[PDB]
Amino acid sequence: GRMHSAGKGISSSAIPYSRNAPAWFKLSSESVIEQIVKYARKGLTPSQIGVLLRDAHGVTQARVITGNKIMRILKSNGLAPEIPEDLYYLIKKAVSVRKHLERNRKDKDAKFRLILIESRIHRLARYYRTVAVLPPNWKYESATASALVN
Amino acid sequence: TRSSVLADALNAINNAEKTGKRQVLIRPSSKVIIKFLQVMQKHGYIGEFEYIDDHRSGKIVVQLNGRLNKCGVISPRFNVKIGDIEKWTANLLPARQFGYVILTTSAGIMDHEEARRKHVSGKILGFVY
Amino acid sequence: GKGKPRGLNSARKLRVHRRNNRWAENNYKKRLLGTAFKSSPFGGSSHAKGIVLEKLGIESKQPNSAIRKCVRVQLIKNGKKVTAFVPNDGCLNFVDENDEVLLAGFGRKGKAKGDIPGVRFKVVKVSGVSLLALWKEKKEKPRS
Amino acid sequence: STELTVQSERAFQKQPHIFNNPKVKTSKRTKRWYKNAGLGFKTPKTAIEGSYIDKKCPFTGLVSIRGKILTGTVVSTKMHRTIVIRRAYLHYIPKYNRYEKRHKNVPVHVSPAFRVQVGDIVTVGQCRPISKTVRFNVVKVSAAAGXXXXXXXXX
Amino acid sequence: VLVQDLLHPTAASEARKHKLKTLVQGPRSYFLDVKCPGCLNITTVFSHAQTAVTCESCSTILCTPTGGKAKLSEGTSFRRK
Amino acid sequence: MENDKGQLVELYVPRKCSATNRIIKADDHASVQINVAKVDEEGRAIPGEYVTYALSGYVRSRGESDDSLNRLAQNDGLLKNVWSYSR
RNA sequence: GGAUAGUGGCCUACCAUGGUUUCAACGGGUAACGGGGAAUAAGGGUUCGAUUCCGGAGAGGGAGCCUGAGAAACGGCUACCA
RNA sequence: GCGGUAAUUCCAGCUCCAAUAGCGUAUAUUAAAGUUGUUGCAGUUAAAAAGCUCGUAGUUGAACUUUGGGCCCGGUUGGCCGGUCGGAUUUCCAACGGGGCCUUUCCUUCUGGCUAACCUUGAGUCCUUGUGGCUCUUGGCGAACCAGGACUUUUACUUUGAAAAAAUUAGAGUGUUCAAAGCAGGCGUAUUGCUCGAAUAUAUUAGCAUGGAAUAAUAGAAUAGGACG
RNA sequence: AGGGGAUCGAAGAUGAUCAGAUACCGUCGUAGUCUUAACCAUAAACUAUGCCGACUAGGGAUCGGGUGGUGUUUUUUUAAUGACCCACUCGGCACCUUACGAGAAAUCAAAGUCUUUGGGUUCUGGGGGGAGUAUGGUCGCAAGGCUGAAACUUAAAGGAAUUG
Ligand SMILES: [Mg+2]
Ligand SMILES: [Mg+2]
Ligand SMILES: [Mg+2]
Ligand SMILES: [Mg+2]
Ligand SMILES: [Mg+2]
Ligand SMILES: [Mg+2]
Ligand SMILES: [Mg+2]
Ligand SMILES: [Mg+2]
Ligand SMILES: [Mg+2]
Ligand SMILES: [Mg+2]
Ligand SMILES: [Mg+2]
Ligand SMILES: [Mg+2]
Ligand SMILES: [Mg+2]
Ligand SMILES: [Mg+2]
Ligand SMILES: [Mg+2]
Ligand SMILES: [Mg+2]
Ligand SMILES: [Mg+2]
Ligand SMILES: [Mg+2]
Ligand SMILES: [Mg+2]
Ligand SMILES: [Mg+2]
Ligand SMILES: [Mg+2]
Ligand SMILES: [Mg+2]
Ligand SMILES: [Mg+2]
Ligand SMILES: [Mg+2]
Ligand SMILES: [Mg+2]
Ligand SMILES: [Mg+2]
Ligand SMILES: [Mg+2]
Ligand SMILES: [Mg+2]
Ligand SMILES: [Mg+2]
Ligand SMILES: [Mg+2]
Ligand SMILES: [Mg+2]
Ligand SMILES: [Mg+2]
Ligand SMILES: [Mg+2]
Ligand SMILES: [Mg+2]
Ligand SMILES: [Mg+2]
Ligand SMILES: [Mg+2]
Ligand SMILES: [Zn+2]
Repeated sequence: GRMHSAGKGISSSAIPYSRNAPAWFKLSSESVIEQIVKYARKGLTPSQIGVLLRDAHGVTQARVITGNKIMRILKSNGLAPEIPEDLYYLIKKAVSVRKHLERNRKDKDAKFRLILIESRIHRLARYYRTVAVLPPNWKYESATASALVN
Repeated sequence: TRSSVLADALNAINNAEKTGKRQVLIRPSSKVIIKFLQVMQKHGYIGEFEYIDDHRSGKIVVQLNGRLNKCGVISPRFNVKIGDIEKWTANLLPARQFGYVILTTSAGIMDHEEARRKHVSGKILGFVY
Repeated sequence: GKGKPRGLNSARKLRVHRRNNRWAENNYKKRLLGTAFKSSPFGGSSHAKGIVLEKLGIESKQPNSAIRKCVRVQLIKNGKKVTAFVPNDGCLNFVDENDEVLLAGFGRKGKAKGDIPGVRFKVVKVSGVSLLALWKEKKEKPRS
Repeated sequence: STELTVQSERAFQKQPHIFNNPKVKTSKRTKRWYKNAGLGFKTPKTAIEGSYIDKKCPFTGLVSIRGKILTGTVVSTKMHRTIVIRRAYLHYIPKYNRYEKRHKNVPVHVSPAFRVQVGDIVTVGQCRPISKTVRFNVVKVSAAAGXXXXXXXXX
Repeated sequence: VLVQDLLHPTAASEARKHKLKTLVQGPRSYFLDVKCPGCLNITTVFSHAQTAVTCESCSTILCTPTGGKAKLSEGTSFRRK
Repeated sequence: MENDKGQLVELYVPRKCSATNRIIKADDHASVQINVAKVDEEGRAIPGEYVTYALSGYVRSRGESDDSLNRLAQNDGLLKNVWSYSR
């Protein structure tokens, strides 16, 4: 475990047994759903949404009170982004790293990390590409990613 | 990454029995794991197990005695042609009078003798003595 | 599991890898290159006939000490120059230069006998009558 | 592959011994002919509808299918009216008692009564020697496309 | 050791164990209903904010995030469920 | 290990550590045989009547002779509490 | 279309740019005819098969052919090289 | 490893061993060899882990989708009897398997051809106080496969079988006087013929054919271009 | 190829030392050492120990993170802080003690769960010299890197531990 690093720390959530509930939680599917869509419209990541609804709001697992993964909700409301979020953040990072390399050609470690990042980006790309979500022609390139994110 | 669920299971059992104990916590329990344990039990090389359900893949708690030497898995589930069964048994069974080779056939997960009676074949899962 | 791919379809990798590693096996190596048929004074065959060039006295290796009576033979089918041996006492008498010996291996798969440096063959016959018989007065050397 | 033109050759293209009488005022101009191949591969509607000729068509042509019937997953359509499939299998070496991934590429003829792209699984059947290498001909498409229009733009 | 209950272990040694090494894994974080008597209403908050939770109307504060749990802001009360 | 007809053949059916239920064999001169005698009405230890246990050399070595004794004896009466089947 | 006993780039004509390949194409080596088989006996293997049966190739090397149902025949012919 | 002056190795005489119409020697090869390693090796220091990380081919890859329960049918061995004039089958019995059902349960699907089977029953009854038992047509079983139409997600494994030269090999029968072999030969009225044979096994990878539904894949409905009518 | 060039300092010159002394020690000191632009790609590049995962046994330290407290000390008016104390939990660099077990042993929580021999996977080795040589191919500006034989010879080389 932990592919590019030699790190090995385990660090996941522990999801509750109670697949429904909280029982003490009021509101409605209506409520939280509405919340999701609004925040979405504020331009948020489905994750940003999950957290923002975990803390301030009393939404333990948005998928439980509404049998629908947050992302699926956003798609089913037209809010689905061009490319998945993880890939977005990978790419964004890559771009910034690149910028730093161009500014700093004397930096080897950056060349490294860039390679790494990029290679995750490509494996992942191939994945999504394989399950319909991205066109079998999709490809990451430096020139074009530059704009792809911003 | 976790390769043969069966293998981690079996190895845990044997390491326990070797280390003297009577109970093992095995993770993470597959249908095949169960069938293996069901055969082992059915021929009394272990006692009673319990499929604890987390909402994941599960756990099993095996209560085992001490009358078990080695139970083991064959890593590449080789195909066996109804006559090569004899050969396998020969290779890994301590004698001709006990200890079962357990395999996967079209008529189920079963020990080599039960398979011998029902007269069906397929791949090989492992063995118990 | 140490190295070897245990998979059920890695059959290729296995056959191939074996071949590849048999190439370190000495007899495999010689049997495929054809070292037998290329090098080697004999053609790759059990014996070979030839002609005496000079009679030799080879200084024996250590920690022994003697003088080991041999013959330089030129292989009839081959022209290859071979320095070979005349075993038992006497025997070097039966030869005499230009004679037509019949040569054999020493039983080491190449490789010298004992304290005889460089000798990979011993003499079997001469003039078509064999040492043994000559040595034990059972036969007698031919005329010319 | 054909598409368009039908009469696009130095020679006239037509079915053999299928006289259409001009003296008689027909409603379909060209009288056509066809069959069904056998074994239960419906002679598809595209064949009877169409206008093409190809005397190598198993349904409108004069080449009978018999012998091996094989499937295979098409990987080449760059050859006019003929394609190459890669039939795959696992071969059993006895010493190691295992298998290795093997494959072979058969060139088959394919009547325009089937539209095919690369990916589509196909079911072909042996006919007489058609070309230098074509010993088979396309008889069923057990596929369609593999979700190309379910790879569309965005919301 | 050598003989022990795997099935029913003390909710005391289970207590100190890691959240995934419990006999069935579940969280160890909680919720609280927080009040700062400046206004009338109380707000749900998750034990581990990250998002420094602001109040329902008044731009006050409530809790600032840290490594683990949120340090609740100043003069507030709360209740766990 | 009888035979064809009845006859119990092959000597020496060995002990067995009633702890692991593995076999206590000859050159386990690290093994143990514990005699706990049957008491009776008010003290009085009754010679010539023991509830007896077996302890394999393995176990004693591993140190587990004590805890497994506690359990073994208790579940057969002569201990009240002390040992807890859970931890 | 021509040719064939007949399919087929077998050949010709026009037309196109295709076919094979790390799942090893292509090339090289074989003191290489392929099999039924032989030898070595825990098994799994390893080595071998020119050679009584089956199939194939040739008749010093090639090429060409007449006769015929059937041969590119050689105990047939024609030419070249030896 | 013996021989440089009393040689248990040479050259012989004596005697003794091993194999014996055979025995030595050279070369090759197979066993010993777990020194080629799938089974089955080895890599800290003895031979051997690339300086390091990414990474395509290749090999590999978590868990989860009809489980459980009830009834019916009839087989093959084994026991306790044997009824019988060495083998027999019923009832009693376990035991091991094969098949079909009902449980919310496609079995591709219609359109007739067929029906072998009972929810039937129409009489009643050979006979142990009767569901022990089958002959038996008039309402009521599908699937057993005919053949015609309409369609079918892809595979791996495994089962049985078809198709399959002889000679080899394993092997049965037979007293070539034995045996290697051979496929002969054996019975009398040996005066006018009687007759057993010339088996079986392997045959594997592929291809065809058939049962299986575990294990491992593969495809399916998400911009609903879904599912049945 | 520019810059720089204090320091130590291959080469070279020396004073001695020696029988000799092309060295050890002393002196002078060139290239270098440092830096930019570009190559080279090797080290005992060392844990002489592949990567992912499972299981198997004790002990106190310590780095990071976190949790738990009417713990200590910080005074101000109690806190709040910070540092510290103690328990516990993930993940680090190591040590200890054992050894069920492993090994030829020295030793080893992996070098264990292997004739009771199969979780997945990459690589390398098959007596010693010949020899990392010859050859081809390829990379490099060069010095050289990678790929990498055979003829021949040879009965021991070799490892760990014991006694001298
Ligand atoms: Mg992990
Ligand atoms: Mg990786
Ligand atoms: Mg984390
Ligand atoms: Mg080498
Ligand atoms: Mg000379
Ligand atoms: Mg074309
Ligand atoms: Mg033709
Ligand atoms: Mg092509
Ligand atoms: Mg040849
Ligand atoms: Mg051959
Ligand atoms: Mg031959
Ligand atoms: Mg020849
Ligand atoms: Mg001959
Ligand atoms: Mg001929
Ligand atoms: Mg000749
Ligand atoms: Mg001729
Ligand atoms: Mg002649
Ligand atoms: Mg002739
Ligand atoms: Mg000439
Ligand atoms: Mg003497
Ligand atoms: Mg003598
Ligand atoms: Mg095997
Ligand atoms: Mg073995
Ligand atoms: Mg070895
Ligand atoms: Mg070494
Ligand atoms: Mg590389
Ligand atoms: Mg799986
Ligand atoms: Mg049944
Ligand atoms: Mg100097
Ligand atoms: Mg000098
Ligand atoms: Mg190196
Ligand atoms: Mg520890
Ligand atoms: Mg604290
Ligand atoms: Mg240990
Ligand atoms: Mg043991
Ligand atoms: Mg010597
Ligand atoms: Zn407020």
